[PDB]
Amino acid sequence: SPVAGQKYDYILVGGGTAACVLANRLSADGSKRVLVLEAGPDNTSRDVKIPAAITRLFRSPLDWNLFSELQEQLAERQIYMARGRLLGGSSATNATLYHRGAAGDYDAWGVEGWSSEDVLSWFVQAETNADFGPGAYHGSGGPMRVENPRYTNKQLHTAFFKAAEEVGLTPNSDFNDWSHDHAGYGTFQVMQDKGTRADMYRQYLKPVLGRRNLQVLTGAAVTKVNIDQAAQALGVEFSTDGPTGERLSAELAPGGEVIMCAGAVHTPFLLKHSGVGPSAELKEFGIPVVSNLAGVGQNLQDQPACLTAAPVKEKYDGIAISDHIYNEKGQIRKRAIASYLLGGRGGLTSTGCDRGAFVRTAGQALPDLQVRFVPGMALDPDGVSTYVRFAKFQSQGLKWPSGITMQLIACRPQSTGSVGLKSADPFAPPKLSPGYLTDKDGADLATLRKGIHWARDVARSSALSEYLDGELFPGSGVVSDDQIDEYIRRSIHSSNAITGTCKMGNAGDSSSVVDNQLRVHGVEGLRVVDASVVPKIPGGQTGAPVVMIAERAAALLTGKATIG
Ligand SMILES: Cc1cc2nc3c(=O)[nH]c(=O)nc-3n(C[C@H](O)[C@H](O)[C@H](O)COP(=O)(O)OP(=O)(O)OC[C@H]3O[C@@H](n4cnc5c(N)ncnc54)[C@H](O)[C@@H]3O)c2cc1C
Ligand SMILES: CCCCCCCCCCCCCCCCCC(=O)O
Ligand SMILES: CCCCCCCCCCCCCCCCCC(=O)O
Repeated sequence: SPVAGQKYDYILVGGGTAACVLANRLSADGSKRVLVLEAGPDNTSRDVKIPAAITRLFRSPLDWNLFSELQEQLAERQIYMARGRLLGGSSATNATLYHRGAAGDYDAWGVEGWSSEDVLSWFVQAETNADFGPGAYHGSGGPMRVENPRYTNKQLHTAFFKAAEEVGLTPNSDFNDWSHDHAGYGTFQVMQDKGTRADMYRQYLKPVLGRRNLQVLTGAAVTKVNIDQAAQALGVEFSTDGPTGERLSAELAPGGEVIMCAGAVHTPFLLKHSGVGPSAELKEFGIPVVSNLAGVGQNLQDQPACLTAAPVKEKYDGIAISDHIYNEKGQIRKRAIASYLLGGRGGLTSTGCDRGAFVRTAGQALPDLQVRFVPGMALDPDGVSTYVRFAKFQSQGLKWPSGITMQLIACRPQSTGSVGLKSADPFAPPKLSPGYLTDKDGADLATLRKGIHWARDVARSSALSEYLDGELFPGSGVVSDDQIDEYIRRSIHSSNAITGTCKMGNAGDSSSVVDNQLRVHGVEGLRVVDASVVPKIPGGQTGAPVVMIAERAAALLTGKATIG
C-alpha cells in the first residue's frame, strides 16, 4: 500500500548498520530506486544519543529481547543476546568501540579478493578520526566519526595501565595500526562525535533522507523474500501491522536485487523462511526448498565473556565512574549533565568498557584474550545484567559501591553455534544456540580460565593493590581450576558480536552460503551484506568490519570496484 504500483532497483531487508551504509551509497547517483524495510522504529530516542544510556537500551523496547535455547554446557541456562531494533540497528545500541582486528584475521578467511591487503583501503575510506591524521591506517573524510574517549578516570585508568606494565604487557598506541602486533594495553577509540553516539543512522542514512529515489519504512517486518523457479528473487513480503497485519509485497524492477541486511541472527532466519536453507530443517515446517544450502544458520561465532570485580578501599570511595554519574541517592549528577551539554565531556560520554588489552594466554599466533577494564564495580557476575541493574538504580535512594571490573573475552573463539526455526511462524523468535565452550579442545574455556588468573595477577600488582580492598567476583569460593570452570559456566555472557551465519566462501566450498561477490548460491538477484557473511570473526568488536563490508559491497554494486 505504501509500495503499491512501485518497482525497486534495490530492496534492503533491515535498516541496521550495513543497510544504512548501502541506502546512502546506492541512492547517490539518483538513477536507482531503493527501499529500506526496518521492523523497529525511527531513531529519535535520547537513550540512543547519550553513550552512558546504553545501560537503558538492554532489555528495552529498542532491543529484540532474544534468549538462546537452554545451554546444558552452561549450567542449563538461557543466554540473553542483545540486538538493536530500530533504524541504525545494533550500531544504535552498541558500546561504540572501534576495532578492525589484525591483518591476520582477514588473511585467515582464505577467500579470494578479501585478504588484509584487499580490505584495508575500505576501512580507511569510511573513517574520519578526531585523534589520528591521515596515514597508512587512518583516513580523513569518510562519514564514520572515530575519536579517543572524552571521559578519563584519572586514578583508575592510570592504575590499570601501570598494573598491565607491571605484569609485563607492552603499550599498544593504536590497536588498528597493522604495522605492529595486536597485543598490548591502551585506550580503545569510539564511534562518537564529541561525546554523542555516531551510529550509522546518524552518519549515513539521516543526511540523505531528502532523496526522492530513497524510501525508508519503519514498523515494516519482512516475513520472506519472494523467490520463483521458472530461481530468481522477485521482491519481499512484509507486514506493517504485526502478526495479524495484511501481508504486502514490494516488487523488484527488472535487473533489481534483494539485499539481506537483517544481521547474523535474522538474515539466516529469513532465508530459511524463504526456502534457502538445509532441506531437512525446511521440510520439518513444510517450507518448500528453493536452494538446499547446508551452511545457512551454521558457523555462528560470538565472543563470550566473564568478569572479575573488586571494591576500592574506603579512603578511595567516590572515585569510580558510578560516582561520576550518580550521587549517593542515585540521582544523575548536575556536573555530569553540564559537562555533557557544555563540551561533550564527562561520564555520560562513556560506555564504561573503552580501556583494556589484547593478551596471548599461551603463545598463540594472535591474542586469544581481550580485556575490557571498567572503572566501576559490577554487582552481578553477568556484565550485561549489571548494566541493566545500573539503569534501574536511578532515584532508588541507594549508593552504588565504588570499585573496578575486568571483563575477559575470548576474542578469537573456536566454538560455533547455529540459528534455526522453532516454528513456521515468521514472527516467532529464532531457535538460537550460541554454542559457547563446545569446541572439542576446550580452548575457549582455557582462554577464559587463564583470563581470570591474569585479572587476579593485575589486581595483585603494586599499582592496583594500592586502590583495592579484596575481591567480590569470582570471590573467595573460586580458586581451583575446577571452581573457576564452574563460575565461568554459570556467569558467561555475550560481549555482543555474532557473525558468520551466511559464510562467504571460495568456489568449491560446499559449506559457504554466498560467493566472494556476496551472492546467495542458487538464487538470482539475492545478496547478503551484513555480519552474517564474515567467515571467521576478527579479534575485537565487529561493527567497523560490517561497515567495511557494506562500503565495498556498495562500490561493487555501483560499478566503482571489482572483487578478485
Ligand atoms: C549490545 C551490543 C554491543 C555491541 N558493542 C559493540 C562495540 O562496542 N563496537 C562494535 O564495533 N560492535 C559492537 N557490537 C556489534 C555491532 O553492533 C554489530 O556487529 C553490527 O552493528 C551488526 O551490523 P548488521 O548490519 O549486521 O546488523 P544490525 O545492525 O543488527 O542490523 C540488522 C537490522 O535488521 C532488522 N531486522 C531484523 N529482522 C527484520 C525483519 N524481519 N524485517 C525487517 N527488519 C528486520 C533489525 O531490527 C536491525 O535493525 C555490539 C552489538 C550489540 C548488540
Ligand atoms: C544511567 C544512564 C544515564 C542516562 C543519562 C540520562 C541523561 C539525562 C540528562 C538530561 C538529558 C540530557 C540533554 C538531552 C541531550 C540529548 C542528546 C543530544 O542531543 O546530544
Ligand atoms: C556507562 C556505564 C557505567 C556503568 C558502570 C556499571 C558498573 C560496571 C560493570 C561492568 C560490567 C562489564 C562490562 C559489560 C559491558 C556491557 C556492554 C557490551 O557488551 O557491549
